[PDB]
Amino acid sequence: SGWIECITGSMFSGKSEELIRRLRRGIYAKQKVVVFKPAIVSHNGNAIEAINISKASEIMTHDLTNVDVIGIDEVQFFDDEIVSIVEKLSADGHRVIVAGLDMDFRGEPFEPMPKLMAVSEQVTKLQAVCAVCGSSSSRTQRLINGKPAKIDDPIILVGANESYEPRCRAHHIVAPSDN
Amino acid sequence: SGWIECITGSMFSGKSEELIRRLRRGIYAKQKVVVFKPAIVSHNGNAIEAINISKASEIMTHDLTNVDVIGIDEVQFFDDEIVSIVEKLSADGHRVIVAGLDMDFRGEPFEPMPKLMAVSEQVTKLQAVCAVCGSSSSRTQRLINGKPAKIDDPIILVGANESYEPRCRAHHIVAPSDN
Amino acid sequence: SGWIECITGSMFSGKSEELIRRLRRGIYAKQKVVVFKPAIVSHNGNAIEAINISKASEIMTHDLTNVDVIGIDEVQFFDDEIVSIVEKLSADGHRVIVAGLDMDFRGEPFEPMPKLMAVSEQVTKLQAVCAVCGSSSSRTQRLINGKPAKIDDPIILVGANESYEPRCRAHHIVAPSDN
Amino acid sequence: SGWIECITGSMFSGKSEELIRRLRRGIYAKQKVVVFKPAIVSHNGNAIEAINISKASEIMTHDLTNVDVIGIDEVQFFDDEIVSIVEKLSADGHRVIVAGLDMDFRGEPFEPMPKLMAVSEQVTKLQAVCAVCGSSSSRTQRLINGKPAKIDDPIILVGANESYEPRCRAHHIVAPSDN
Ligand SMILES: [Cl-]
Ligand SMILES: [Cl-]
Ligand SMILES: [Cl-]
Ligand SMILES: [Cl-]
Ligand SMILES: [Cl-]
Ligand SMILES: [Cl-]
Ligand SMILES: [Cl-]
Ligand SMILES: [Cl-]
Ligand SMILES: [Zn+2]
Ligand SMILES: [Zn+2]
Ligand SMILES: [Zn+2]
Ligand SMILES: [Zn+2]
Repeated sequence: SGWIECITGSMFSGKSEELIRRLRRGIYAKQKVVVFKPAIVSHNGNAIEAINISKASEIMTHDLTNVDVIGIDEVQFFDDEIVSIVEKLSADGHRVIVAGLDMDFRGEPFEPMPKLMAVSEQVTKLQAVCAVCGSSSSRTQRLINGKPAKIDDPIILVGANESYEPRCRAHHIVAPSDN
Repeated sequence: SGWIECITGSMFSGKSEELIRRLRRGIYAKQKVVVFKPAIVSHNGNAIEAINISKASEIMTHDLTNVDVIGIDEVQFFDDEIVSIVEKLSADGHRVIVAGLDMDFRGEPFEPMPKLMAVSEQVTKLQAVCAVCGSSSSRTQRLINGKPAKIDDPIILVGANESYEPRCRAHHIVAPSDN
Repeated sequence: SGWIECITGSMFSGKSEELIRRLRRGIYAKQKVVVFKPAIVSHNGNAIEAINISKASEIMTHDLTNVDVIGIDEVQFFDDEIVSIVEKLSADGHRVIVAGLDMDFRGEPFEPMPKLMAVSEQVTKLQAVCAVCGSSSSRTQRLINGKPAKIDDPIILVGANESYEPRCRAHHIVAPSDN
Repeated sequence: SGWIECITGSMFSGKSEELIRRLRRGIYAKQKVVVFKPAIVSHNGNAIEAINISKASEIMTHDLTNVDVIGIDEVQFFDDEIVSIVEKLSADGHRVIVAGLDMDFRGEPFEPMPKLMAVSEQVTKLQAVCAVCGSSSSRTQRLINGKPAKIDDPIILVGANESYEPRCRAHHIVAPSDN
């Protein structure tokens, strides 16, 4: 009765809008729907309940016994703990829809999406349009000073000129570490 | 260089939201994007130009020489004429995205989506959630007086109690003609 | 309980192999499966029954009361009659899988695939690889004397040097009529 | 120029047949194609070169400079080492198609498919048909003595009555460990 759907892809691939589109179908069928998003839409009075959380554990603190469809956006902000949470919810008969990043800016697998992709019934990898060539993009390009971020530049970075854009694998560049 | 993408499915399957999601990817790649819709969204100053039209012929009256991506929503409101228009635009190097109904309320193929599906590079049939059983829906149920519309009830209907909801083929009912 | 799945695309896109792959899943689940193909695979003793036919009408002459899954390959060799046949079979609780051409060599919609795409629950447009550039192909290129067939060359053609290959829309060429 | 396509799903979902179908499209476009499979199809004289291997490292020992398309079947028989091998081949301009199991019989993510799904441009999760209910399956059911394998039963098992069949999550059962 319950299953998991996984939506992934780079930044700017429309993951969040796709998650919302599928939750909206829940509303037209008069189902109860909620979405969880990291802390740090209605039709005929029935509405998507949105819920900000700091930790994946907060999900089970909510009463979900009457909820048909559970969304979870930006899953890369959580741990592999969210994997067992999502399996349990799907075994308790919920439709569960998770969205988040497949890779980080370096092109490295972004926990916990690998495992979610492996255990989910459905997987949809969305692609954006490369800011360079206009072909299908697959990667998130991080720029620091109009230049390709380095493999070892940290994610917390104070006062830096920082931008993100989608790129194809060919146009994606991770600059080498310094020494 | 140009191609066609077709988005179809019943009412309430999210066709319009999916068309917008794909056009938004155009904006993040700094492409120029427009959408046409029947008469009767920005990021960094670059915006989807929306354009209401009465007739498919109006499309060619617009200057489209710098437009990367052309959307066309609710194509069932137009004729098979839109087929050659969309082939020409795709041959002139545009990415073209059409959305509309696959079938009418009777379950009959809704012109001009059949031909567009046949000539398009990509086809995506979206499914909603059946208002009866909660399975994947495929059809638009028309109700008149809380009852299934008849195969021959007209679409223009004055003063009637009229509703639409998505249903699976099993729960979709077209009532017989009277005599 | 019954539905339709449509598999389409150009020649050489693997439609026939995809139809067989999906019918084989029927066998591993111990379902009874048949495939119809135009006239003019087992596992643990349970086998796909293959059936050659001249006319779509022959389908209803077969006893199908115990058949879970009905395949129909090369549907372009049949008429729009096959549309109501496939709707009836799906309404009688069968899973029905149709494969055939979306367009002919001219790029024109190939009856009866448009209507089938419109009324089917699922649609899968397969793409081959362009014999010229190696990108995703969408069209069937007909060659006569190492040259692009003409829009009006007939399909019955005696003694001619005739070849077919998949191409992208850009590399697909229909030569003009003579006068 | 190069990319990765990932084909996954349970046993009996047709992963191997889908991998072959996509490699065959390479042949019709006159591309050179090879497939690697664990040790322990032609058209107009141009043929898929099949190659049995014990170790993922053997792949780089082969001369691949003229190969357009590289297949790799049953990737669960290899290590995460195959991840960097597949990224390198895709960065050297090859189309790479990997197939293998998403989960093991226990429902646990099957290395190295998680990471491959995360770094691949395309992901296709195929589904079989549940041997119990006939709905879409997602899991591989292991049976020992007509009974559900236990979470801790090993995979090497001498003289046991052992069968596998695809099941939906609901009908999939992992029996508890003994003590
Ligand atoms: Cl990132
Ligand atoms: Cl999607
Ligand atoms: Cl309608
Ligand atoms: Cl989509
Ligand atoms: Cl043809
Ligand atoms: Cl497919
Ligand atoms: Cl296994
Ligand atoms: Cl596929
Ligand atoms: Zn690019
Ligand atoms: Zn229903
Ligand atoms: Zn081409
Ligand atoms: Zn089942």
